[PDB]
Amino acid sequence: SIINFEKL
Amino acid sequence: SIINFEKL
Amino acid sequence: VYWFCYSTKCYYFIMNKTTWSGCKANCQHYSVPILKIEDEDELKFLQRHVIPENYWIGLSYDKKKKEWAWIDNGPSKLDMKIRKMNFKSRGCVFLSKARIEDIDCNIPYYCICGKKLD
Amino acid sequence: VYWFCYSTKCYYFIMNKTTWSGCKANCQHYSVPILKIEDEDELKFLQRHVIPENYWIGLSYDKKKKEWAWIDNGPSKLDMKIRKMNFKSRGCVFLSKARIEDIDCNIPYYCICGKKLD
Amino acid sequence: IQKTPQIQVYSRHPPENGKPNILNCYVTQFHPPHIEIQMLKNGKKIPKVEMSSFSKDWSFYILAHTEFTPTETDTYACRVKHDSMAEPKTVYWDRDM
Amino acid sequence: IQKTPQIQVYSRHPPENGKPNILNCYVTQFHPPHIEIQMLKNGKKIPKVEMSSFSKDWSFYILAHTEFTPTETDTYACRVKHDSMAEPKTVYWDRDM
Amino acid sequence: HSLRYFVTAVSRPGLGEPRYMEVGYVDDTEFVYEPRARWMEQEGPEYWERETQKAKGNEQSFRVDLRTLLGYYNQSKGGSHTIQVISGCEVRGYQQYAYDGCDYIALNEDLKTWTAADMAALITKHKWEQAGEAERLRAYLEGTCVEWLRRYLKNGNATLLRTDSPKAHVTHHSRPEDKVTLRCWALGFYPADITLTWQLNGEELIQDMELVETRPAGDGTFQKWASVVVPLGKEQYYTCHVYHQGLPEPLTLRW
Amino acid sequence: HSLRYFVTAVSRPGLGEPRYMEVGYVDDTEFVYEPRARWMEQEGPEYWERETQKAKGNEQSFRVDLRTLLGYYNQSKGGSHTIQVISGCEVRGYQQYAYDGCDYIALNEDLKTWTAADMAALITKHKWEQAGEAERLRAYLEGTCVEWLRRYLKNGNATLLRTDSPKAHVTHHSRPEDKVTLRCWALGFYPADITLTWQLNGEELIQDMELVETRPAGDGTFQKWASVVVPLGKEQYYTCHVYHQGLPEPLTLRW
Repeated sequence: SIINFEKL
Repeated sequence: SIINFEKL
Repeated sequence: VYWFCYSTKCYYFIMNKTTWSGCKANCQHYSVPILKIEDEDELKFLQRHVIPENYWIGLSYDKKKKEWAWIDNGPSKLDMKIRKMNFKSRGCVFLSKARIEDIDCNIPYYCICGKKLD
Repeated sequence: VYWFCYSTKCYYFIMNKTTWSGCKANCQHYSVPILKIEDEDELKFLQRHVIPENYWIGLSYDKKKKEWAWIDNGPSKLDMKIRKMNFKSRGCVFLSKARIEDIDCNIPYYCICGKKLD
Repeated sequence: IQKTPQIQVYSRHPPENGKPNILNCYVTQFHPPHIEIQMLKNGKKIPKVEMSSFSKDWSFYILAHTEFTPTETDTYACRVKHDSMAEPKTVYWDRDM
Repeated sequence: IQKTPQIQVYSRHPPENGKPNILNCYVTQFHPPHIEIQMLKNGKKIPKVEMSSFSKDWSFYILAHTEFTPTETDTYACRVKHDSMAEPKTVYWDRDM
Repeated sequence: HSLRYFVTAVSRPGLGEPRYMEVGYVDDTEFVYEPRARWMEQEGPEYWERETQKAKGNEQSFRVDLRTLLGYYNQSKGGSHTIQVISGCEVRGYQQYAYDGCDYIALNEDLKTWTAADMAALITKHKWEQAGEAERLRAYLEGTCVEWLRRYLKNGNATLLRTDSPKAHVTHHSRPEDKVTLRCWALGFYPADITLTWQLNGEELIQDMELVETRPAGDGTFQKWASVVVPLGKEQYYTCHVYHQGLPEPLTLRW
Repeated sequence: HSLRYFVTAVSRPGLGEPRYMEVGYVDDTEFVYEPRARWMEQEGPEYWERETQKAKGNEQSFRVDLRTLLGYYNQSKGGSHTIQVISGCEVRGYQQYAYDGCDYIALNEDLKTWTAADMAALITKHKWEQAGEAERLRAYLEGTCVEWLRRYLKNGNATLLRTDSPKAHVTHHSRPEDKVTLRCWALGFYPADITLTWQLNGEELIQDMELVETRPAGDGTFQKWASVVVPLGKEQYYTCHVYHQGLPEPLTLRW
């Protein structure tokens, strides 16, 4: 149920 | 005899 | 292990990991109490100056007085009481170069003593 | 008109435009001498903290002792003696949020008194 | 950053001597995450020794568990080896605790 | 930033009274650059009054000059009006200086 | 009650690709792409696959990250390097980044503004606004996070709210030359948040106590203890105060 | 000896386009696109045109600048706004920007690194490296600036090195209730850099002097003066020390 993070 | 500056 | 300060306030930093009361002790032992983030920008300075790690600052939960209480027991301007703080964990607060989180007061971290100057 | 400080040093800032001796006077009159940029980074802090304007700092040309001399007459680490300083104009130095230039010591500018803390 | 682990050996239930128990070597607050945990019985390495996160303060935690039964002569300890310590830290079990 | 100008009226050569001279009203260290300089003779505006940079400290300088001859009764001053002052600053010439 | 993820991306060079994980905790509790908190099994396949797919997508995404940061840090393709993240909400919303142990990037009180820890994160911050992930985030947190969060308990408020009270008792251990070290104890309690403190005549005793990091047992329950060294014959002056949530009133003991 | 330009770009809205100028000084001296230091006339047309063209090109370039800065400063198309620059070399090289009176951007001691004064110049700095004007500059300064600089004096080291010594004398003005105000003077000297200081028995007197900003006369020469208020009958204790370069020895007076 995680989120999706925008590469740093 | 001035120089030419690169717009800020 | 050293001391530095900003505007109307002088600080001392312990680089010896201990429990929260850990600072209180040494902090007052050098007569400069564990820190009190008094207002907005002050925090900002800290986090920046602060070498990378977790520091304790006087900001614990007065168990029976059911309330987070500063060490001088006087409010700050920092009402980031908004970090709601408290979830199935109670305790004390610490500072990161980019954090202000709470945790188990027996965890050994570095120290931040913060006496005023005026 | 106020005072702030960084690490091992506490400062006082006069917001009243005067000649260079202008600071010296008031500076020592509040027993905190006109400033002495002791080392690299210190300058960096100043320029940043410093509200926008021209400040005088103890750094003049000792006319007969033919040499730029700090106010404590002790060198700094700041050997930005490299701003060569001196051209058909002699005098005193002032600081800008992004400058360190010299000029006519009778020009009225703001003040920067810099006493040590250790 | 390089944090020193925080070992502690204790049993799942009070030890009743020559009575089966489950040892728990709880290593905590350490960095980096790589770390090998030795489960000893008189220096002797224990073959099977079950393993396997970091807390809000970024510190990597791990718990190791191997069944056992307390003697009043034999002994146990936990041997941890990390890049935070030159050589290994061993912590003998303190039933007495 | 808004700096107050620094007026000073003096002659090109020592005044020998009823002897032709050249007044110099030297306005300095001011900001911003816009600025009107009145050259008076007993409140009276002088028609022609020649004009026209900033020093290393960014302060805008200007010098104004109009010929004249010193009396021992008539008088002169310089009237400067800037956004740094609410109303105008006038500085009477102090031959005596 | 709250729900948080703890992400772990650790580049172990020469040793393949970075070992990456994603973990879930409703509160201090683990739950999850094999799930590990049983009551979660109550969720089907086509949950577990839109899901796992996700990890793969991040495993893959961090892979870039892991690298871009050597970039930002002048670093090397030498040692290991670890990236951690904490994304989760309460019912405060979490999105916390650390790299190597030091704090990196973070979402502040009113999730709309970040806070970097150095020139690095600094130029990760300045991008996320050129890409408004402040909001790409705000939602989820406020949005779906909570939905899942609540839409979760339901599958286990059975244990996700249980509360077995702690069972204290105090021990007495001799210390050389006339001193005894009392040890209040605290077994089989959950949650693990407890507070054990000694008192000498009603005075707290946080100057010479010797608490032990509250340790887990192996069956959800937890154990912990606090020790004091008291002069011989003068025990009954020193009392132990246990305060745990599943406790009508805090305990109190003397041995 | 040195050569410096002082640029001025001042947007006066509603009032047309920005008034822009370019000025030259070999040292504190003006010289220049009608040139204004006569000995410079010794330069032809096809000097004056590659040149003036330049001003037009900057007038045009700053025009952008002048604007881009409202950009950077959230500002307005309301009031006036002024940009100044100092580009020049000695034989230290100058490239100094100020905007509105406050310091803006600058080239540091070893011209290869700048220094901004605020979030603004800050994002003018960070570009110039993405455009290496650190060096686009280094040259000129070290390069051609000096060439022109030297290639200049030659056309006037006649006056660009002259030195008419100052002519002092001291006045005596009464002050009410027994005090007299002595005024040392200093006329017709060049260069304008001078140093006039009073002394009471060999002690400097920079506590109650009253110097006047060294003022120009109209013919290159300069005038200036320093005043002291001395008690009646006790003048001859107070001396005036004039120190100017075209002076074998500094003067000294008593009235």
